Amino acid sequence: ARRGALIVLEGVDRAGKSTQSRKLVEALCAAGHRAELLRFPERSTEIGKLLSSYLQKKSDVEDHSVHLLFSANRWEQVPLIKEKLSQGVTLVVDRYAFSGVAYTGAKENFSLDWCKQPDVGLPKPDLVLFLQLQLADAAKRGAFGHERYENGAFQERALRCFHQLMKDTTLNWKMVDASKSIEAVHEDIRVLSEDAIATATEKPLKELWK
Amino acid sequence: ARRGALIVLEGVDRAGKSTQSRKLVEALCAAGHRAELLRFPERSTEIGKLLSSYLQKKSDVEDHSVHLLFSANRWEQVPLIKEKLSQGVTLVVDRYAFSGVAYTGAKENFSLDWCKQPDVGLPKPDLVLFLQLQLADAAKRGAFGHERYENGAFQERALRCFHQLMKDTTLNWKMVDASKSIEAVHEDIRVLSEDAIATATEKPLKELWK
Ligand SMILES: Nc1ncnc2c1ncn2[C@@H]1O[C@H](COP(=O)(O)OP(=O)(O)O)[C@@H](O)[C@H]1O
Ligand SMILES: Nc1ncnc2c1ncn2[C@@H]1O[C@H](COP(=O)(O)OP(=O)(O)O)[C@@H](O)[C@H]1O
Ligand SMILES: Cc1cn([C@H]2C[C@H](N=[N+]=[N-])[C@@H](COP(=O)(O)O)O2)c(=O)[nH]c1=O
Ligand SMILES: Cc1cn([C@H]2C[C@H](N=[N+]=[N-])[C@@H](COP(=O)(O)O)O2)c(=O)[nH]c1=O
Ligand SMILES: [Mg+2]
Ligand SMILES: [Mg+2]
Ligand SMILES: [Mg+2]
Repeated sequence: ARRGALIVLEGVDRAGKSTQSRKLVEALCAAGHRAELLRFPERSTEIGKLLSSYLQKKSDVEDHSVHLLFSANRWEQVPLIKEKLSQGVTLVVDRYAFSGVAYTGAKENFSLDWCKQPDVGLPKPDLVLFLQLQLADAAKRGAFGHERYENGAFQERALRCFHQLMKDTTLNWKMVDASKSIEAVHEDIRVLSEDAIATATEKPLKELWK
Repeated sequence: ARRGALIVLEGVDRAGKSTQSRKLVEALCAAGHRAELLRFPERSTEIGKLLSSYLQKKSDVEDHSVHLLFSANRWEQVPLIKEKLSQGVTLVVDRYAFSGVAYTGAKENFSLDWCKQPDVGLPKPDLVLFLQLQLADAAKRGAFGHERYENGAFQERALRCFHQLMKDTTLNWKMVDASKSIEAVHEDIRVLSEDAIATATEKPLKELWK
């Protein structure tokens, strides 16, 4: 069975990741592919509720612990992800390990190396779209929500970390100009996605950061 | 303020860790030290209940996720541990990161390196007592409980991992002959502990595996 592609959407807050993830799954299915949507954090599981509570500022969680929970929340969906991809379903994922390193990496005294480790070995994405746009334009998209990390200084430090993670060519990173219109951004991501789906069927699923 | 020592007790199942941890805290306090007992997993927290449920076989948890939860369960007590040690309290801990690597490391395809990473940076123990005894003698101590990992093959593979972790001299490992009587083993551990308490007051608390 021809495997599906693992596609990840990354980017700062308000970059359009959730809107484009949804629209990408709808377009791929309308085009005859079997595609499904996933997101991280996956807030429906027991670890997911601890995470959701933390982000809603309803609870405080020690920073290394919260980093590890974000990773475990990915490992708990790995058996499903592998199962689906091997069945031929392409998965479109709104945030993944990159967000996990970039957001904890924005906290002082958290090295990029330490942050990466828990995620070493996850399914390696076939494509990582980075939805680029000036944090200034992003701010034009209404106001900041009330969740943890939803402020300018934190976003700025996470973008810097994302810039470090892009210097790793082992991954198929693709920059997307997220400043355009929802439909324009969508057309770009769809075209990149169709190309990746075609090629993923040729090489086995690899492991991240290893 | 003269800091307290961080003492860890490690060893296989039924080696006497809980009995000796308790008795060690009682003896140190009777001898005029301020000492308190801790254990891992710490089953009282939200992560702790997920862990307890897993070990009671009431739930199944994906292996990398469960490994990370075991680590987070340590990081969530780090602010307390540091606070207490700096106040002059010696902490006696029944299991720590070593058990975290040795038990996950007993599962196929989990490298010692990957297992260590989440715990990199924890408070470094001043003393790590390893309660040594033949798995055969341990089995004489009644029967195996009904928790996960409580079987011969798994214990055997964890002991091998513990043997690897002892090859790291960066840590103050001390072997204890756990085959003796409860009081005899106790006298050995107490004497080693008093010596470590005296010296911890001279050097700052270090970080584990880094
Ligand atoms: N290309 C775009 N242009 C203008 N507004 C956009 C665009 N993409 C998304 N939006 C709006 O910006 C807000 C954030 O979009 P969303 O997809 O939720 O971003 P993310 O998931 O990156 O936080 C939403 O109100 C959305 O409608
Ligand atoms: N030195 C010893 N000799 C004989 N029995 C012992 C000794 N130490 C502990 N025991 C008994 O063995 C069992 C396991 O001891 P415990 O301290 O709970 O071990 P652990 O916490 O390593 O599993 C308990 O019933 C305990 O009373
Ligand atoms: C997947 C993931 C998300 N995050 C963050 C990014 C987001 N905060 N901001 N900005 C937050 C919520 O994600 P969404 O914006 O996709 O709902 O979780 C982490 O901190 N670690 C992780 O592993
Ligand atoms: C602290 C710790 C314990 N463990 C295990 C060792 C034990 N199973 N066995 N044998 C189990 C319960 O610990 P106690 O035996 O101390 O109750 O948790 C891990 O698997 N990872 C960890 O990080
Ligand atoms: Mg979103
Ligand atoms: Mg015990
Ligand atoms: Mg390394």
